[PDB]
Amino acid sequence: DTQIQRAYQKQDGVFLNSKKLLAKKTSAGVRYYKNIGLGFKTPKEAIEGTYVDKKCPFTSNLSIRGKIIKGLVISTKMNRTVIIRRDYLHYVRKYNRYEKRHRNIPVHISPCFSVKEGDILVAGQCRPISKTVRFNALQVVPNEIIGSVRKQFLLF
Amino acid sequence: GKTYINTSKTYSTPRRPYEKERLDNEMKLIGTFGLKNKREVWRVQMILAKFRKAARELLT
Amino acid sequence: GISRDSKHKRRATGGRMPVHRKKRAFEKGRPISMTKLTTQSTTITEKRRIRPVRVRGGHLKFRALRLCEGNFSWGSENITRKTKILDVKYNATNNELVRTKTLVKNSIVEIDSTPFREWYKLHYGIDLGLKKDRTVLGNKEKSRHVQKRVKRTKAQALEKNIEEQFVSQRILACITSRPGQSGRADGYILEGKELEFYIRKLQSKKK
Amino acid sequence: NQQYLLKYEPNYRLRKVKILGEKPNTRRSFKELKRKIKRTSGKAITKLLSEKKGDTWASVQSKKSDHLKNFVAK
Amino acid sequence: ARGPKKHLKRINAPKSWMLNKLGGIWATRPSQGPHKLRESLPLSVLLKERLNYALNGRDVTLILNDKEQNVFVDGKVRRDKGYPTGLMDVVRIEKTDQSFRILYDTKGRFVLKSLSKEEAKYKLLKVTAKAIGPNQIPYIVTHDSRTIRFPNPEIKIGDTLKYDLVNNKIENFAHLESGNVCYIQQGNNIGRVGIIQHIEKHQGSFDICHVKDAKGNAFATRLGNIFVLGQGKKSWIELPSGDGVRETILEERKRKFSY
RNA sequence: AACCUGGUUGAUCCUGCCAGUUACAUAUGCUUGUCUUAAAUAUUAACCCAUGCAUGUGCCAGUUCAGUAUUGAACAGCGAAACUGCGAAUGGCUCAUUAAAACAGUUAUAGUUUAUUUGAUAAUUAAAGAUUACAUGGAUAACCGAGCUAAUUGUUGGGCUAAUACAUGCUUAAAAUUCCGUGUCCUGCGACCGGAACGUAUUUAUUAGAUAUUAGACCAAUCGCAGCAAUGUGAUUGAGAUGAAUCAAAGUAACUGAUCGGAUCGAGGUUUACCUCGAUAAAUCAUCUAAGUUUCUGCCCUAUCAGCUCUCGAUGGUAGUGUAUUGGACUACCAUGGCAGUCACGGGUAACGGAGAAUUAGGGUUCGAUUCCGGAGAAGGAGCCUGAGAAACGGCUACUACAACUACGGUUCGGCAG
RNA sequence: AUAGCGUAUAUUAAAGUUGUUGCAGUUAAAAAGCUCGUAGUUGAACUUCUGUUCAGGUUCAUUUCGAUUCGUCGUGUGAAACUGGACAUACGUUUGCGUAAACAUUUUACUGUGAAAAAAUUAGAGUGUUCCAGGCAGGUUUUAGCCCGAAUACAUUAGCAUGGAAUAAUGGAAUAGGACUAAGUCCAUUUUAUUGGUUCUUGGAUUUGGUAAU
Ligand SMILES: [Mg+2]
Ligand SMILES: [Mg+2]
Ligand SMILES: [Mg+2]
Ligand SMILES: [Mg+2]
Ligand SMILES: [Mg+2]
Ligand SMILES: [Mg+2]
Ligand SMILES: [Mg+2]
Ligand SMILES: [Mg+2]
Ligand SMILES: [Mg+2]
Ligand SMILES: [Mg+2]
Ligand SMILES: [Mg+2]
Ligand SMILES: [Mg+2]
Ligand SMILES: [Mg+2]
Ligand SMILES: [Mg+2]
Ligand SMILES: [Mg+2]
Ligand SMILES: [Mg+2]
Ligand SMILES: [Mg+2]
Ligand SMILES: [Mg+2]
Ligand SMILES: [Mg+2]
Ligand SMILES: [Mg+2]
Ligand SMILES: [Mg+2]
Repeated sequence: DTQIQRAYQKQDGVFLNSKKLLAKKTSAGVRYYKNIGLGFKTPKEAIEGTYVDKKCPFTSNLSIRGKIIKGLVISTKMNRTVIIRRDYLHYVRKYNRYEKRHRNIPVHISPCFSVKEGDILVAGQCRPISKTVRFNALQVVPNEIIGSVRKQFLLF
Repeated sequence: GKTYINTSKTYSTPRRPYEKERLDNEMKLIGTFGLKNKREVWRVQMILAKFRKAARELLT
Repeated sequence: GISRDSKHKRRATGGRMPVHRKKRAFEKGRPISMTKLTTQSTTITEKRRIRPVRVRGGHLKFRALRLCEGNFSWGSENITRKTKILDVKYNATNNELVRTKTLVKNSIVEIDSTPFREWYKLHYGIDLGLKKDRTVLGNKEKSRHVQKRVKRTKAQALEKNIEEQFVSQRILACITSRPGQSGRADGYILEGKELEFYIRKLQSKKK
Repeated sequence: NQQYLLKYEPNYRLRKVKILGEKPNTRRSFKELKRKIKRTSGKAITKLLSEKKGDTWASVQSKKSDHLKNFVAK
Repeated sequence: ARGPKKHLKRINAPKSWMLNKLGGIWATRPSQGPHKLRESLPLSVLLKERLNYALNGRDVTLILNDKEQNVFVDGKVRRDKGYPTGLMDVVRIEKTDQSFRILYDTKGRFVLKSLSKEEAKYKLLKVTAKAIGPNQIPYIVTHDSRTIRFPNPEIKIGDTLKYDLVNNKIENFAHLESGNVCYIQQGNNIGRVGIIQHIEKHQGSFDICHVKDAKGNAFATRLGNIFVLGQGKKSWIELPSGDGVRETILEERKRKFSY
């Protein structure tokens, strides 16, 4: 149980104070989870965590609609947000060969995930959460990268 | 004025403005088929050329 | 002439981002309604002031300028009554909002116990405003209507916080409406966890 | 029947067949009338409308009906 | 763009109308209605281009403003020159008692299918949505923008009802499963007709179904463009005469000109 | 038509350009006889404009004591004015701005708005007050009459009467459900009895949202239902939609009254107190129409641009606020991020993007102001009104720079990129 | 050349004088004074080879023939590269009626199909606008009619769907509870009208025996 902020943090659509639950001096005890039906398993942690994340796809009103992404986690530097990296080969018609291009997508991480820098992320499209972020983290795949995360180039 | 009628070009002009062999052949044509005006033979040339481009693409 | 367009900001890279079109009337934002508690204000003749606002699509939106009473729910009990709101105690956003007595969503306010005190007394036969002589039950035993009033009371135990507050006749409740939209202060009475919390916040501010 | 024919064919045709008349000069008049009309109020406006150069729809249906009344079946 | 667009230019009017490139600048912008703008065949085209009952604009007006009530769509009168007669509609001309059904041929232009009187009572409907309505009344919605109440509860979403336009009573229905007959409302496969082989659901976005015809050529198209024609191999509609089988231009030239 | 020729030497084989040749755009000079088509002040100056015109609209179906006509003694044909509607946000013009911007193809809206269309709904007209429903109330324009200005599509007083204008309000379901009674019986807060509340919508809170694409048994209590009764008796269709919802559709509290719940019109008539067709106003949900935002990917030259962004937003996190909605869009607090040699940031473009156009062995090269679709703008900036839609510009307000009248004090329906 | 034809300027071929295809660099203009080296570009060989049998076409040959005809058809027989069965330590289980699903197969680039796709253009079928540019029309006395058309291709990149064996990158069991299997221990857990205990399933983790060419 962690509350640190100006405002008390609790999930929407879940009432903490019902007459049975006031008998327990412990925070919460009834938790919101969900299925995002793309065949995405709702993580163990979404279920057993104390976390309030209003932008979590499992714990909240977040709807995942229309676009999915695989990528590399280059930077877990910010608050509940990572950046992901997609590398692709753009084809130049004339010289008749390709060219190595990359794109950086800011993704949102629900606290239910353990994310090492240089991991593999799946993210679903999302409503506009922030200025940069249209994507939310669905699945983390653990892996080991040697050297800096940047230099590592995976086209999958 | 907007108008949707299509563009045409019936003939073509040779890379080489003066070459005897060609000029002579063209005047033999103008002579025998009783034409006037070289472009008549040129537009015939154009037509034939179209036919041939067709056959070629089809032989691809 | 306020604008919600994103064009007036720097793109992610930091680059100054270009502008061809004008401000469009559809990107319009609107001036803020600082919505006030006229309850304790003595100089004020007009306590309730709400403005209709002609909005996109020809609809109405309702501006609370001045509010005094609002409609609040007691969650455990599922009991909702309209009462007068007393004071704005704590604001998570900004404290000058508490100083200006401004009403906003997830503001923290206090409420007159009174309607809830009475409903409780009616229902359970227990007056929460009183310290001693707490039970108001009728004289005929074995009368279904007094029996019920006991059967209710049998399972019930309140938080000390809710009791003490009820005695005080003022109650901590956080307000769930958007007074600059709906024109209402509607809210829920704080219980348990949220009460532990906002009491402590009020307490270390007070300490 | 020439009833229908008289109700369907448009007016320039009924002139080719001599039934109707001339379409007199409309535009110039109408637009100068538009001028004056816009620039005053009701009474005067009506006084201008009395003077309009139009060949009225009334008069059209009138000449049509009258010609339908002068007709003799073959 | 300052709000709504009230015009349509001839170059932009759908190929399915077969308008003349040179015929003008504008064409008739279909009216808001039961069918979308691109799936519309407006009345003015129905009369002027197709039936030739109207030679020009004035004429169309004459027909549709004549007190005599000349044109009918699904039994209901229409006086609007741009009324969007859409797919499966039954349009009927009172003076001749002509009863036509609006369809696409294999080449994706609009066709009037002549119907006898028994056909003209019936019209095919395709389920769009299914819900519980207010007061807890089950309801159903259709491609022609019908709302039908108290549907037979077995009716699922994306089925085809056979609808009695005299009685406004759904008669028989069939759903989208392997083995039923389809017509294809939109596609490069527009107008083709066939037996559903099976359906693959991709669940992110767009579900694709596969089809066969009498001759045995397979098709595929997204679920949205499938329209069910009845149970079995039998269709509940008289199809324009290709019978819904596409012809290779080789087949076309052969059969037509005897090559 | 996948071709080349002339010019360095005394001559020679080379490199290499110059020149010729070719097409195509503008321009131009000379010259022009039919017929069929036909671009056209883009380039320079998105420079400035006299004048004319380019946005209006009436059915039988909102208002007629104009007029006309010797009209059903309330009007009834034809038909002004003027209220009242609707439109004026499309179209047409121009390419100045604009280099991930706009645009294109692909997505999302479960993050929204939509006047007019099509389909379907609607028993309760909140409370207080008021309450005629064989139907409520007060005004105003046109009109008549008197004026002011040098001046305009300026308007001032005065006398009249309509509206689908502006106000107001009557319209008897049952059942179930919740609450209340110191009621009866009881012991299940259960039944009977009595009394309230009870449309929809608005605002919160809470209860359940049903799952048969699926598996069961041993103790307890099972709650019920046959049944007083011990005895059991199981439990099995009854409730949709999605990939997913905090969806639909519901229960219980209250809250608002600023939602809607027809005081409107025609026509044909069975001879007329009753039928049959319609017009229109409006709410909710679909539906059409269009828009706002939005996913992914893709632009020319430049390093005599290598670091960029962050004193008030730069990247993210929180509560708010605002909006039609999402969002640093905006505020308060917090964190130190975000982009960059895979070229960031910054210049340039005699740059609006496409669909396309000229050439083309193949590969390329070079254009696209200009028919179609996007985008932008109306002399320059900003700001608004009204609307369903506008930052409108053939709308208003202001400034900068200008255009037209003036009796000098004032005024303009002053804005050719129609 | 010809009712047209000069000239100027930008641009296209000429240009293999911008070069990916496709140029040059000892002396014609051109290899950096020289090493180290990050980005970038580039990367040695090995793994179900193979053989045997069946069928279907598709090609080929022709001292096999035929039939008719102005060239196709049928048939030989063998011969090919397929395509697909089949058994061989050999491109998979398991279930419901040749086709779905679920399970399992590390991902992709690449390639073949398909969906989604704006008309006008362009390529192109049909059609005598007197030809033609072009248009989308037309053709017929069976006339209160009839016949027929307004095709089709193309629609590059990126998204989408699906078939793939080569090639190229990347993966997997080297501190291994890795794999299979048996037996335990936990954490969850849909159904069994409901809450409680036991269980059951299932789905994760974990301990230990056994099996394997580890
Ligand atoms: Mg509205
Ligand atoms: Mg006329
Ligand atoms: Mg219309
Ligand atoms: Mg969807
Ligand atoms: Mg020399
Ligand atoms: Mg010499
Ligand atoms: Mg030269
Ligand atoms: Mg002549
Ligand atoms: Mg009028
Ligand atoms: Mg720039
Ligand atoms: Mg973008
Ligand atoms: Mg008066
Ligand atoms: Mg009762
Ligand atoms: Mg009558
Ligand atoms: Mg360009
Ligand atoms: Mg345009
Ligand atoms: Mg768009
Ligand atoms: Mg002009
Ligand atoms: Mg030298
Ligand atoms: Mg290798
Ligand atoms: Mg095998």
